[PDB]
Amino acid sequence: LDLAGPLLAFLFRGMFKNLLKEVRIYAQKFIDRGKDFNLELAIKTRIIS
Amino acid sequence: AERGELDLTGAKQNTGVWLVKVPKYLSQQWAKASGRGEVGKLRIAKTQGRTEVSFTLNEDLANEHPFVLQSVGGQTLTVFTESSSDKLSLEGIVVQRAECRPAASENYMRLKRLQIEESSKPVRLSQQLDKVVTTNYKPVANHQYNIEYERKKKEDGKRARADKQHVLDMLFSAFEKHQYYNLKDLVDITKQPVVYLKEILKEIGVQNVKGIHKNTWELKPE
Amino acid sequence: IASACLYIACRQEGVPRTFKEICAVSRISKKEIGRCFKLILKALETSVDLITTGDFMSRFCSNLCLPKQVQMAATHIARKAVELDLVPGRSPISVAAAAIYMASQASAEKRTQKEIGDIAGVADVTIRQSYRLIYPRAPDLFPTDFKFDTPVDKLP
DNA sequence: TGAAGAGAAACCAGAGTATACCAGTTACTTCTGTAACTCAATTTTCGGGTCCTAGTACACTGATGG
DNA sequence: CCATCAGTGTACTAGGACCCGAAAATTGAGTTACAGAAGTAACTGGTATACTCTGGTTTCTCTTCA
Repeated sequence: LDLAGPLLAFLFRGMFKNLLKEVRIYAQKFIDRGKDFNLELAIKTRIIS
Repeated sequence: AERGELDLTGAKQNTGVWLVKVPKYLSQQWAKASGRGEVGKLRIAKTQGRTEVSFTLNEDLANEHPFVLQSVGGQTLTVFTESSSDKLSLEGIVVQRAECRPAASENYMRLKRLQIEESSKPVRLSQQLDKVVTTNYKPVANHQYNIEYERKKKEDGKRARADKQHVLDMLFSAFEKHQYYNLKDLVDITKQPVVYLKEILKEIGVQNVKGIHKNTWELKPE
Repeated sequence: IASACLYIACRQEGVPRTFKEICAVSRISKKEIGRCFKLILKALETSVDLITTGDFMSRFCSNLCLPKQVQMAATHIARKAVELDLVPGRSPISVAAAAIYMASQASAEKRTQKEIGDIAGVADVTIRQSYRLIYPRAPDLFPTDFKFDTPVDKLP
C-alpha cells in the first residue's frame, strides 16, 4: 500500500531531479558565458512548490 | 623467475592455516592499540571423541569467546600475499574454518544497539525550524558575480584594430598550423573585431561548404 | 525591465520594497533597476506615490523577530521623526532602520546595528548617522503608553 | 516424365525520406571619459586601541643541607 | 648559619587576533557633446538519427517446354 509518504516521495524525486536539472542548465549558460553564477538565482522554487 | 611469478613454496610445504570469523568489537579492541604484540590466548581442549575451541579476551584489552568449527570439504581455500616489492607468495592452504560467538546473550545486544545507534550518527534527518528563514535573497547592492565579470571586461578593455598588414601576417602565419579555421576560433587567435576581421578575410579568404559539420572559412585565397 | 516592473508594481500596490530588495532577487545591479525604473515611469507616462517610512515597517520588524509592540513603537518613532524634521532629506529606509534600532534597544528584544543593516539593506554607518539625528529626541518620539525593560533614558 | 526454369507468397534490410535540433551570424543599442555643483549612502582604509592568554621579572619566602 | 635553591604573588610585557570609529574616497543622477567598443537581440541554414515503404530474396510448390 502506497500511503501519503511513499506517494509523496515518488513525486519529490521527479521534482527534485527537475530542480537539479534546472540549476545545471542555468549554471551552464553562465559558465559558458565566462561569468560565475548565483546559486540563489539558479534554483527555481516553483518546481517543488 | 619474473615479476609476475608466484612463490608457490607455501603450497609445496602443504602448510595449514585456520580461517576465523570474528565480530568487529573484538577486532576493534585489537585495532585500539594494535601494536602491543598481544591481544589474548587461544585455548583448544580435546577429549576422547570431541574437540572444543575457545578464546579468552585479554584483561587489559577488556578495560569467553567460544569457537565453532565448520566443514571445509565443500570449498578449497588458499591464502596468498602480495609483497610491497612486487613479489607475490602463497602463505598456505586453509585446513579448517571457525566462527566466534558471544558468550552473553542479553546484555550483548546492548553493545550491538550502541553500534547501530553509533552508525546512525551520519544518518541525517530533516530538522524542524522554529522561525522561517529570512536570510535568502537578502539585500545586495550588486551580485558578486556581476561585479567580477564587469570588472574583467572593463580591464580587458578594447579589441584594437591592428594595421591590415599586421593582421594579414598573423592570419597567414597561423594558416600553417591547420588547413581550415572557424570564424569564432580565428577571432581569438587574431584578436580583432569580427566585422573588421571578416572584411579582411573576405578580401583574400573564402568560405567552402563542408558536408560534415557546416560551411567554414578557408584561409587559402584560392 | 522585468525587475523595474516588479518594483513599480510593489510600489503601486502600496507594499513597496527597496531596490536592494529587488536586486537581491533579480540578476541585475540596483543601478540598472533604478535606470529602467525611471525609464518605465517616463515611457508609461505614469507615476508612483512617494514612499513613506511606515511602509517598510510591517516587513522589517517582521523579518526581524521583534514583537508587534516594538513594531508599532518603531512606526510611531519614525513617523514622528519625519514629522519633527529630525532627519532632513535622508532616505526613508535609513530612518526606518534607525527608528527600529531605537525601539529595539529600548525594548526587551535587542538587535544590533548589524542585523538591522542586513534586513533593511542599510549600511550600519547610515544607521548610526540617522540614529544620532534622532538620538537626543528619543523620549518624545516613543509612544506614551509603552512598556519596556531597558530605560528609554539610557540608550547607546 | 521429369528437368530446367516459371510463378507465387512469405520475410528483411536499406536508401531515400523525414524530421530535429543546433549553430551561424547584422543590426542596434548602451556605455564608456570629463566636467561640474549638489547630498546622502556606502565603502575603504587606517591609526590606534582592546581584550586575552601566556610567559616574565623580581623581590621575598621557605625550607634544606652540609 | 650561611651558604642554595623551587615556589610565589604579582604588575609587566609578549604575541595575537580583532574591533571601533573616523575620515577620505567613491558612487550615483543630471545635462551635453564626442568616437568606438561591448553586448545582447534578433532570423536563417545545414546536416545527421530515426523511419517507411520497397527492392530483392527465398524456398516452395508448379510452369513451360523438351
